[PDB]
Amino acid sequence: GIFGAIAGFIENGWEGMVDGWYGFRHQNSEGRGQAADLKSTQAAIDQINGKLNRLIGKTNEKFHQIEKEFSEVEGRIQDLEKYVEDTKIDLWSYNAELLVALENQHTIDLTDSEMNKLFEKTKKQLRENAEDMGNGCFKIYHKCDNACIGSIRNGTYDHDVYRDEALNNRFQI
Amino acid sequence: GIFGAIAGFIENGWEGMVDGWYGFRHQNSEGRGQAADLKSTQAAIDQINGKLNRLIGKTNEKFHQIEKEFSEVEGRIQDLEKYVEDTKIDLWSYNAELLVALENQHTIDLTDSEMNKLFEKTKKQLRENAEDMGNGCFKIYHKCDNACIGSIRNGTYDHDVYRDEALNNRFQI
Amino acid sequence: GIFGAIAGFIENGWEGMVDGWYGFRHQNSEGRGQAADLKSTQAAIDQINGKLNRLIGKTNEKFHQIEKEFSEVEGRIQDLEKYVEDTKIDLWSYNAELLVALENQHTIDLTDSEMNKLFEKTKKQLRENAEDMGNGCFKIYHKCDNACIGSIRNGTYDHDVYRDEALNNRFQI
Amino acid sequence: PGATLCLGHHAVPNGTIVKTITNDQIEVTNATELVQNSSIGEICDSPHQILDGENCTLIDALLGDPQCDGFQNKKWDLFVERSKAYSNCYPYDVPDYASLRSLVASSGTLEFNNESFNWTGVTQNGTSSACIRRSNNSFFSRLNWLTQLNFKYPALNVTMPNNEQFDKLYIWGVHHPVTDKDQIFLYAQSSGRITVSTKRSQQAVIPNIGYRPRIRNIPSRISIYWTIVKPGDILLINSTGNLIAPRGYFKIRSGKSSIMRSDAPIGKCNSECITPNGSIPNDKPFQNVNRITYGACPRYVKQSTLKLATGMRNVPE
Amino acid sequence: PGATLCLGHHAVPNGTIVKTITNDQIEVTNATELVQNSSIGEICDSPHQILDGENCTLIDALLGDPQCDGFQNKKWDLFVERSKAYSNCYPYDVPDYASLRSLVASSGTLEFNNESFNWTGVTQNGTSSACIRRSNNSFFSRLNWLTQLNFKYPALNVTMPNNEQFDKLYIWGVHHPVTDKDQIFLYAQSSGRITVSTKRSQQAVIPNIGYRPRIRNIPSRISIYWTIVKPGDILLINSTGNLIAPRGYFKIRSGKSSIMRSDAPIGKCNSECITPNGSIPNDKPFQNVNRITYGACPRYVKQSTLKLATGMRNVPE
Amino acid sequence: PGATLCLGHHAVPNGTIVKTITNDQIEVTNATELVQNSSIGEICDSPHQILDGENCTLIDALLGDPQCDGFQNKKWDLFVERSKAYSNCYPYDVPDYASLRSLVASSGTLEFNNESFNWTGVTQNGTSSACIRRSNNSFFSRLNWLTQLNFKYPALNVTMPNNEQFDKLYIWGVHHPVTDKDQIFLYAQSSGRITVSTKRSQQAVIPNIGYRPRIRNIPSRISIYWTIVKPGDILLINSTGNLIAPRGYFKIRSGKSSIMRSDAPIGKCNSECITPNGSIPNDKPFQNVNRITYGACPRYVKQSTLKLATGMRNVPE
Ligand SMILES: CC(=O)N[C@@H]1[C@@H](O)[C@H](O[C@@H]2O[C@H](CO[C@]3(C(=O)O)C[C@H](O)[C@@H](NC(C)=O)[C@H]([C@H](O)[C@H](O)CO)O3)[C@H](O)[C@H](O)[C@H]2O)[C@@H](CO)O[C@H]1O
Ligand SMILES: CC(=O)N[C@@H]1[C@@H](O)[C@H](O[C@@H]2O[C@H](CO[C@]3(C(=O)O)C[C@H](O)[C@@H](NC(C)=O)[C@H]([C@H](O)[C@H](O)CO)O3)[C@H](O)[C@H](O)[C@H]2O)[C@@H](CO)O[C@H]1O
Ligand SMILES: CC(=O)N[C@@H]1[C@@H](O)[C@H](O[C@@H]2O[C@H](CO[C@]3(C(=O)O)C[C@H](O)[C@@H](NC(C)=O)[C@H]([C@H](O)[C@H](O)CO)O3)[C@H](O)[C@H](O)[C@H]2O)[C@@H](CO)O[C@H]1O
Ligand SMILES: *[C@@H]1O[C@H](CO)[C@@H](O[C@@H]2O[C@H](CO)[C@@H](O[C@@H]3O[C@H](CO)[C@@H](O)[C@H](O)[C@@H]3O)[C@H](O)[C@H]2NC(C)=O)[C@H](O)[C@H]1NC(C)=O
Ligand SMILES: *[C@@H]1O[C@H](CO)[C@@H](O[C@@H]2O[C@H](CO)[C@@H](O[C@@H]3O[C@H](CO)[C@@H](O)[C@H](O)[C@@H]3O)[C@H](O)[C@H]2NC(C)=O)[C@H](O)[C@H]1NC(C)=O
Ligand SMILES: *[C@@H]1O[C@H](CO)[C@@H](O[C@@H]2O[C@H](CO)[C@@H](O[C@@H]3O[C@H](CO)[C@@H](O)[C@H](O)[C@@H]3O)[C@H](O)[C@H]2NC(C)=O)[C@H](O)[C@H]1NC(C)=O
Ligand SMILES: *[C@@H]1O[C@H](CO)[C@@H](O[C@@H]2O[C@H](CO)[C@@H](O[C@@H]3O[C@H](CO)[C@@H](O)[C@H](O)[C@@H]3O)[C@H](O)[C@H]2NC(C)=O)[C@H](O)[C@H]1NC(C)=O
Ligand SMILES: *[C@@H]1O[C@H](CO)[C@@H](O[C@@H]2O[C@H](CO)[C@@H](O[C@@H]3O[C@H](CO)[C@@H](O)[C@H](O)[C@@H]3O)[C@H](O)[C@H]2NC(C)=O)[C@H](O)[C@H]1NC(C)=O
Ligand SMILES: *[C@@H]1O[C@H](CO)[C@@H](O[C@@H]2O[C@H](CO)[C@@H](O[C@@H]3O[C@H](CO)[C@@H](O)[C@H](O)[C@@H]3O)[C@H](O)[C@H]2NC(C)=O)[C@H](O)[C@H]1NC(C)=O
Ligand SMILES: *[C@@H]1O[C@H](CO)[C@@H](O[C@@H]2O[C@H](CO)[C@@H](O)[C@H](O)[C@H]2NC(C)=O)[C@H](O)[C@H]1NC(C)=O
Ligand SMILES: *[C@@H]1O[C@H](CO)[C@@H](O[C@@H]2O[C@H](CO)[C@@H](O)[C@H](O)[C@H]2NC(C)=O)[C@H](O)[C@H]1NC(C)=O
Ligand SMILES: *[C@@H]1O[C@H](CO)[C@@H](O[C@@H]2O[C@H](CO)[C@@H](O)[C@H](O)[C@H]2NC(C)=O)[C@H](O)[C@H]1NC(C)=O
Ligand SMILES: *[C@@H]1O[C@H](CO)[C@@H](O[C@@H]2O[C@H](CO)[C@@H](O)[C@H](O)[C@H]2NC(C)=O)[C@H](O)[C@H]1NC(C)=O
Ligand SMILES: *[C@@H]1O[C@H](CO)[C@@H](O[C@@H]2O[C@H](CO)[C@@H](O)[C@H](O)[C@H]2NC(C)=O)[C@H](O)[C@H]1NC(C)=O
Ligand SMILES: *[C@@H]1O[C@H](CO)[C@@H](O)[C@H](O)[C@H]1NC(C)=O
Ligand SMILES: *[C@@H]1O[C@H](CO)[C@@H](O)[C@H](O)[C@H]1NC(C)=O
Ligand SMILES: *[C@@H]1O[C@H](CO)[C@@H](O)[C@H](O)[C@H]1NC(C)=O
Ligand SMILES: *[C@@H]1O[C@H](CO)[C@@H](O)[C@H](O)[C@H]1NC(C)=O
Repeated sequence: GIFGAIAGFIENGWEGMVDGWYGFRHQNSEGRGQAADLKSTQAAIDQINGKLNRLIGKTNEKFHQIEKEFSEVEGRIQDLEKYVEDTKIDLWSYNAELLVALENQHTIDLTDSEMNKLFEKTKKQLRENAEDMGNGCFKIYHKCDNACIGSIRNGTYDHDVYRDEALNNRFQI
Repeated sequence: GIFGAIAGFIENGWEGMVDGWYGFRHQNSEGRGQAADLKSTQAAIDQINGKLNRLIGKTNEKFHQIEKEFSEVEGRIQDLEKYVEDTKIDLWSYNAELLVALENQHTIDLTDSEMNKLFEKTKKQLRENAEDMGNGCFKIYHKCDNACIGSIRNGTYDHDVYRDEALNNRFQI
Repeated sequence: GIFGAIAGFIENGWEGMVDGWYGFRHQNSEGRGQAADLKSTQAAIDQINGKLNRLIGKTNEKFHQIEKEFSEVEGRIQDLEKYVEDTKIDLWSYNAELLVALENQHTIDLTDSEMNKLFEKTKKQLRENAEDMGNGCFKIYHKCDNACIGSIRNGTYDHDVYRDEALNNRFQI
Repeated sequence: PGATLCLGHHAVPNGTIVKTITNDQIEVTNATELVQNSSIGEICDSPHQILDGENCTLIDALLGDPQCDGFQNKKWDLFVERSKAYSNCYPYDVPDYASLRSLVASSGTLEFNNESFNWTGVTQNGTSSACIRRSNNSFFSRLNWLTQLNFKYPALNVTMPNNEQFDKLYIWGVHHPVTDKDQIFLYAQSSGRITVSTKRSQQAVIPNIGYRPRIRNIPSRISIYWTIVKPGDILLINSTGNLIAPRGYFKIRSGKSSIMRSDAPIGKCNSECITPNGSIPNDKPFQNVNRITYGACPRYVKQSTLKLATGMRNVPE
Repeated sequence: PGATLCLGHHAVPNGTIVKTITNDQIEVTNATELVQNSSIGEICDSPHQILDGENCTLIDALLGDPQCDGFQNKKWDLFVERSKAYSNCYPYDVPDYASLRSLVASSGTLEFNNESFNWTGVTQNGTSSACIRRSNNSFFSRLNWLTQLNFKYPALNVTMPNNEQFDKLYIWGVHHPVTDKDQIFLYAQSSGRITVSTKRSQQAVIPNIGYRPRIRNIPSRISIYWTIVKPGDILLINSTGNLIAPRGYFKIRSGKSSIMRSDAPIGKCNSECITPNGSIPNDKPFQNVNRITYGACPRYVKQSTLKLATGMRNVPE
Repeated sequence: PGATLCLGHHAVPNGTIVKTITNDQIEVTNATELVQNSSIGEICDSPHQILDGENCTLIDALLGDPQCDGFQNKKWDLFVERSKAYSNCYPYDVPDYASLRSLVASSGTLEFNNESFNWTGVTQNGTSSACIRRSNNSFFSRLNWLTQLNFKYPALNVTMPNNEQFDKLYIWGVHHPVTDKDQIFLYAQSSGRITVSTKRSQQAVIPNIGYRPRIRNIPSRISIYWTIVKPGDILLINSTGNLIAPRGYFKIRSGKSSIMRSDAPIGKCNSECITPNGSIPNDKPFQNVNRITYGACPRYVKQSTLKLATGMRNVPE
């Protein structure tokens, strides 16, 4: 993908995350766990639903048209009727092929983008208290229990509370 | 947007910035101020003007065609004339709808991108003298008067001048 | 480009890199050198080849159609034959114009993206041992001989080996 | 010690393959089909008004072939013509048959109003063994076969004004006798002529005497013609023999009606989109069932499947 | 203490809603309209050469109906036919009227050159009270009504070579008399015949005697035909009665000319794109004014508005 | 001291300009052309079966003009008609010539089967100096010019059943004599008539006597007609004069055959896509050589070049 996270620096997906599309796994003093991120999940789903809304249940009414099958040979007029229809079908077939290719490229890129956005947001929130390990994980340089991990997930983590501890751990020998 | 800055980590726009599309607000020892960034503004405008140049004032000449309204019932030939025209109009109507949707998605994404590029450039320029607060703002860890702020905006800021001061402020207890 | 690397924060390309599309130049204790990155190069090439595969050698067979040139004036039927063909050609001409514009925008953006991905990967790998100079270069704050540079290029660089040295050099006065 | 916090995304064990700009095969977590590829094999009788032609073509229902008497004055959104349909009356052709079929199909009505034409001096209501109705010799219900009376066929010169606020469609014909002798037996003079005109149109027809292959023991033929008469105009029929006369006019409407060739049974069910194969669901934007459609229908394409991604790239463990 | 430096972007209090791939409603700072939805209600007389038909159809101007004498030999880029137009000469029809109208419209010229046809033995210049010119009985200016002379109509066998370096268009006709008696009064013999041929074509017409509804007190009719003669070819007219003869030929050109039905007044103004509603500006790529257009015009679409974003997402404080 | 590590990308001294969504000119490292703009100037004889008409139109090869005898019974994928082609037999026309040309072209075969029609009482095999074969007066090979025998032309009433499992195409005609006297010399009675019918169709033709411009010293003409007869149907020809009779039938096939007007020489070479200019390579998706094509061909567009980027933005030092 064009943002480099999904099938990129995130080595693979999580088959065991069934309650969201994006989320967090942690290891700390109390164990290891998983939680879905609902905002990123919903952002991706809303975009996809917006596409679907444009394409599903939106058909156009046509009534009396031209004939498209013929029981007898006629020449010029029938040649024209047949060519008009073949022309139409080829143009719509092209439109359908391109539409799906563009839509699908865009769906892959937008879902890649949502993963990247969540990663970037978390990175900034952690300030000088963590380092990016390169695989979508952060090493957090302070004791960070379940409530602390929860605060990061909920956007209530105060980096200033832990900064002295973290800097001492990061910049030792 | 797909870059996550506009309507993303930048909480909102600035109605009081009327002399550019992107820019800087600061607070320092001498007050608080705003200045537009002309290069980012121009980059976005040039791209949009390039689209407009492809679409405005570019019409195609047609002359004698087929009839499209009929005063009498005729059957087969008129059925074909009507179907050819309805077919054409539906294909052009589709083309117009898709064109505008693609163009508009792209305009939103390119303007999002220009905001992100300006942010990233400033981040790099500041080196170890500032930290990203997560909302499009940097905390600058040294005295940075109006001339200093100006130097950042103009790309003449020398991070080495302030580095000792900044590191002492960042990594204290 | 929409990622801001090529024709962006990378000032220009390298005419002397002829064995890959993306790569590394270094300066260290043993000299200065260049090496192509094969994975990024191949990623870009595979995407472009995928486009080409959809467009080259994929023609459609047509046989008996309608006449498209006429030696005599006839009126209504010929007017219709001519309009059907002109309509078709204009719709295909539009399709071709849009296809190439979309494909080319996408090729530029995907190649920009691959440059950005390689930069980001290297940045993360270096951890606290280097700083981003803003022009696609890193200042590495430790002795890094040809084998060390090679380890970075090959993804075998262990940042922990050099961290004490690097931190001392970065955060001195 | 500290902690580790990893960002990630879901994956599924059963992913689906889709196409993008650069890859004709890439796996995503989920997708939906955009091409409708099946019908339910019957034409739903709702919500469009369906008229099943059964053994009758539209043109036979118009003229009034005896097997088609049940169709008199009926309307439709969609007339369904069956491949088994056959004519069982006097043998006829219609120069530009396709156009008459089309204009009646689009009008959507067989509403017919009788008119009292002044046919003085001729025998009316001619019949034939080729067109049996209730076991007796008969003829097309909407047409009046005029022949000699007392060995005379005095010239016809008959007017019918249109003082309505709508257009009238008139169907009429010419009888082509097998021989010069049969010409005399029927019409008294050796050569017939027909002129049917309005203020804005004229149609002149001469019969063509000769043998055609026998159909229901008849080697002669009738050729069918039509004429539209606008409000304030007048139909004028001027003829010295061989006229198969109208009995009145059909109403001509405009609207959304059509005709379809199909052998699919009619079902008691409700579906917006009709094809000759049967009704199809119309949730999807495209379909590859049939290029012939009526109603709110997906657009016909050549592809048998087009999968729209509805999830991210699938990257299993 | 230090400093804070914030990066940001503009916003407006009055944003505009546009559509994207995923959202049918998203607010941006500015947009522009791509569909032209209005006309100025008049057809600008520049820069295309406009010919206002006034009371004349193109075909009446061709044949030379007396109200159309002012049109002789004129050219146009666009001939404008008015809904009020009416014929005021001998009643006629044109089998394939639409094609003759189209080919003359596309040719863009009424240029006519008289030729001296050798009509020996007949009366020329027949006229009628149905076609008044300067208060006198008259006829179509470009046609020559030939009738008997001294109770004889000797067969016509007349040649006109094309020794020009351009094609000639000939317009001619057949008179259909009301009765067998009027056939005799006019043409001396009971049955007329016309053959008009070239080396590359032939057209044979027989008159059809009969009553039609009266138009300007005339129950007979004329049917109009045409023939193109190429350089080095020859027109041959061979006839024993009922010929409405050509007086010469029309030049036939190729180029960008056309015809449009409209009741919009002609204005003194300059606009490239013409529709039946009036001229429209052509800055936008699309329009929903009319599917009928002439000149450099936006393309017709069904949408009444399509807004192109010309600014970023609008995110007000 | 330490080290510096720079990330970068290649560039070339000779970049190429392409178009994107926002820029009509941007330089990339490499591109490829998507519009085929040239032909090799000859039509390759492989892999489609080519039939070069040489001096013969398809219709002249059908009827059997003497210069076209070499074409008997041949098949084609593509019949190539040359601008130099000319007729050299009895002068004729074909009402709806374009349709007969089209249906034969699409059928792809001149296969002809002789049939023994019972022409009793007439002279067969009429010939003319306008149609020389081996220095002798002759006629179209597939047509049988019937004339009086012993100053009589007894009425023809002849049947030919189709008991095959395929359709038969019959070509026949009517002779239009120059004078009423030549009508008598040839056919004994003053007026001819033809009726050609099946169970499902009828065609009635009357000759039109008159002078046409001389072609190979002939001022009369033949008009050509056709009739398709389905399995289990019957052809019935009923005529009292002027019939140009069929000698048998042509097979009518369905498939991928066509006809093209071209003066390009035929070459010994192999190319899938044919245009009137010559064969074109078909690697590219689009072409601007000719809107007329046959085979697996790029699609015709108006652009003379469309460059697809195959490298990144080029940013030279
Ligand atoms: C006017 C008349 O009585 N003519 C007689 C011929 O009809 C008859 O030829 C035989 O006709 C047979 C079937 O005949 C009908 C029919 O179509 O059923 C009888 C109808 O009453 C008659 N209708 C009218 C209105 O006159 C009708 C009509 O004559 C023809 O259809 C017109 O072509 O014919 C059957 O076709 C036999 O094969 C045929 O020999 C001859 C010989 O008996 O006598 C005529 O007087
Ligand atoms: C040849 C001739 O004089 N015939 C006489 C009939 O015209 C006439 O019938 C009456 O005709 C009335 C109007 O007549 C004109 C006309 O169209 O104005 C007079 C024209 O001079 C004549 N033109 C030529 C070239 O001969 C023209 C022509 O005969 C007809 O239009 C052809 O159809 O007719 C009007 O129509 C009356 O209603 C009608 O009775 C009869 C009876 O008076 O006498 C004929 O000798
Ligand atoms: C039946 C017959 O013999 N008629 C004689 C006329 O043909 C002849 O008119 C002259 O005909 C000249 C060329 O004549 C042919 C031809 O087309 O080559 C001779 C053919 O044998 C004959 N074919 C048949 C089957 O009868 C054919 C035919 O009559 C015409 O083509 C039909 O229109 O004519 C040439 O055209 C001369 O210019 C012309 O005067 C006259 C006068 O000699 O005598 C007739 O007996
Ligand atoms: C002109 O040629 C046609 C075609 O061959 C001849 O038509 C045929 O006429 C015979 C005799 O009337 C018909 O036979 C009849 O069949 C019916 C029922 O099948 C039967 O009831 C009669 O007793 C009789 O057998 C035959 O069907 C018919 N053929 C076709 C194809 O229509 C016609 O007679 C010829 N005319 C002359 C004057 O010779
Ligand atoms: C249109 O209708 C009119 C009126 O009915 C027809 O005119 C009439 O035609 C008949 C039949 O040809 C004429 O009868 C003949 O009259 C002559 C007079 O010399 C007589 O010798 C014959 O024995 C025969 O009876 C009649 O005169 C005539 N009537 C009038 C009032 O004009 C006309 O034929 C019809 N036209 C068509 C195309 O059907
Ligand atoms: C055949 O039928 C037609 C149609 O009914 C008859 O035409 C009608 O003929 C009458 C008598 O000539 C026409 O009346 C005339 O009207 C004009 C002006 O309105 C007036 O100047 C005369 O004094 C006379 O009143 C009538 O207009 C006309 N109708 C139509 C519709 O054209 C025709 O006479 C019949 N022919 C025979 C031989 O019976
Ligand atoms: C084409 O033009 C030629 C030449 O004018 C026409 O041929 C001529 O036709 C007239 C009228 O039918 C003939 O007059 C008749 O001649 C016979 C001879 O037996 C006579 O008994 C009759 O009383 C009458 O006068 C004339 O013979 C004839 N002339 C020549 C030189 O052939 C021809 O009719 C025109 N064709 C058409 C379709 O108009
Ligand atoms: C009716 O008008 C036509 C057209 O003007 C006359 O046709 C012309 O007839 C003459 C005399 O037969 C033809 O001349 C001949 O030319 C050939 C070869 O060029 C030569 O072998 C003969 O000795 C003679 O000179 C002339 O070609 C022909 N013109 C056309 C255009 O076909 C026709 O004769 C007229 N009919 C009557 C009865 O007056
Ligand atoms: C279709 O073929 C049939 C049968 O050949 C044709 O019927 C026949 O037509 C001829 C020529 O008109 C008739 O000859 C005439 O008979 C009368 C009897 O009164 C006689 O007076 C004449 O001198 C002349 O010989 C013949 O009677 C008739 N035969 C039969 C068995 O009906 C018919 O003409 C052909 N139809 C067409 C359109 O060609
Ligand atoms: C719906 O009906 C159409 C028309 O009968 C079917 O298309 C035909 O399929 C047959 C058998 O595979 C082919 O031989 C013909 O070429 C097709 N006919 C035409 C006229 O194109 C189609 O398969 C049917 N579709 C469904 C879903 O029932
Ligand atoms: C076009 O035709 C109209 C209607 O026939 C003409 O206007 C009439 O002219 C008559 C004759 O002089 C007058 O008596 C009337 O006052 C007019 N009637 C109406 C309803 O306007 C008009 O003059 C013609 N136009 C041209 C350009 O010739
Ligand atoms: C331009 O003219 C066209 C044609 O008259 C107008 O479209 C018609 O609008 C009426 C009234 O709303 C409808 O009843 C008809 O269905 C339309 N006619 C046709 C032939 O489509 C159109 O509204 C006009 N547009 C402008 C901007 O003036
Ligand atoms: C096609 O027709 C041309 C032109 O009529 C033929 O070439 C002529 O043949 C004649 C008769 O033998 C020669 O006298 C001339 O030298 C040729 N004239 C020209 C202008 O080339 C040619 O032979 C015919 N081709 C075929 C394949 O039959
Ligand atoms: C292929 O042939 C076509 C048709 O002859 C050529 O198009 C013509 O080019 C001429 C000369 O430039 C123009 O005057 C005509 O307007 C064109 N004719 C038609 C019918 O459009 C075309 O140039 C040829 N292309 C190549 C590559 O040979
Ligand atoms: C974070 O939010 C979750 C979900 O609402 C809640 O259960 C949890 O208690 C919160 N934890 C902290 C530490 O804020
Ligand atoms: C920065 O550039 C602005 C605009 O040209 C100028 O007015 C200002 O003096 C510059 N300031 C510094 C500190 O370079
Ligand atoms: C890195 O990989 C290259 C290419 O295979 C190899 O030649 C080199 O020895 C490697 N160097 C190190 C230090 O791993
Ligand atoms: C994938 O598997 C799940 C679990 O069995 C099933 O419910 C679902 O329908 C499948 N969906 C797709 C799109 O493969």
